[PDB]
Amino acid sequence: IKLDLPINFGPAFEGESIRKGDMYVEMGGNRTPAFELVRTVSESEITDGKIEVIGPDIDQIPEGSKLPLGILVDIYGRKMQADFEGVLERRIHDFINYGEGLWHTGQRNINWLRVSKDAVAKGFRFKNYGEILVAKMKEEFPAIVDRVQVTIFTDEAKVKEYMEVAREKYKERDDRMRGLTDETVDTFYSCVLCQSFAPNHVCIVTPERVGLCGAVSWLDAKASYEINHAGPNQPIPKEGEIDPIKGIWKSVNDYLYTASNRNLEQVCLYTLMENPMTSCGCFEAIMAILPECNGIMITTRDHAGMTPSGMTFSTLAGMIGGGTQTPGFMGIGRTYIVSKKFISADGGIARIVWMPKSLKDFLHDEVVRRSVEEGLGEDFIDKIADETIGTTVDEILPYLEEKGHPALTMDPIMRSHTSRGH
Ligand code: SF4
Ligand SMILES: [S]
Ligand SMILES: [Zn+2]
Repeated sequence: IKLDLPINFGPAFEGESIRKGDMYVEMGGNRTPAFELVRTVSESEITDGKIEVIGPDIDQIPEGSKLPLGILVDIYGRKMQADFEGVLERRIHDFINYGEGLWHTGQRNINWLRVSKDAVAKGFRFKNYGEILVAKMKEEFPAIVDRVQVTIFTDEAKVKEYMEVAREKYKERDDRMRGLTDETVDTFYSCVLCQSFAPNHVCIVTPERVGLCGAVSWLDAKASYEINHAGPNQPIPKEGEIDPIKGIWKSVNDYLYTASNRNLEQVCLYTLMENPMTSCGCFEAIMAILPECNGIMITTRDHAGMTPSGMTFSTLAGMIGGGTQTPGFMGIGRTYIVSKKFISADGGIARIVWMPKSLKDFLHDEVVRRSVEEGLGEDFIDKIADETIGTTVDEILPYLEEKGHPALTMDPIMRSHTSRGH
């Protein structure tokens, strides 16, 4: 339908970024609680086109301030399913990034948004989030979406409340993923949704490796392909298995070559050290090699602090970004860290020597579960250094020594390291 924003809106603005100095509001990114959700609802419980804002609006908050956020998108459609919810929810990301002076990254309840001083000057107000979502949902998913309603929560209480509604739907999606492993499926999925940001980037999504945005599970990719054969996701048959440990299939290599416009020739699903997966612009975390540690550090998009690699998330994002292949450096989704297949060819989670404490917190129970499953002890999470120990190799290494971090005494990871050239 019709969309009449006071701000430009379209593909050309998607890659915009908004510096703190230009920011009018910010919500999410661990600065305030924030979530987004897409729900199948029945038709009698939905008003098509209705957008409400519950809580303070853009003109009722100091400039440069923070706000908690709940984006709730109720969909009704004759053909609509629960299985599809994760597919539409992903699109909230570019839908918003199309608006000039609107910025969004992350997923679920670690999403992050900013609105620019200019967008506000021009007229933007929270209602417009709703208008964009209503228009675009309808436009992109014609066969699936008959009716759309949007609620934008900015009241502290209501976000806390609807967070639970979301948490519940989230857990429910993850349950569908429980049974499925890489060995026990015969199809993987390619994703190219982000080639607007990196023209040659392709994600290869398997049941044990979520998309680097952490918002496209194997099931999501599958659902997407069923929703639209000409869509951003394609099926890749597992065939021509070259290396079971590294994770190289002749057929994955084949579809990767085509999808990356003859740019990438091989990818290894289970290693960081040779033909690793490339990155677009929305990865949640970056893994970087730490040669002196015989290990790997991780830092996250929303973590501003120094890291023992000597650079911050941004500076790291700088090198690994753009669909180029970078041995020793990889962009990943948060929950990948706790996959069984997490860099399994390099010794798995045992290699992680440093992480932001927030990440540890977010993944706590899984880390502990996986720890036990590889005989690293339940106390393994506490042997991984974080910023409260130090940000430099000089600080963290004696800690690793003292705590007896397993990485220190494994095989030289650096021998694993195949250059990208020749
Ligand atoms: S990060 Fe990867 S899986 Fe997620 S939307 Fe992008 S290309 Fe797809
Ligand atoms: S991206
Ligand atoms: Zn992306």
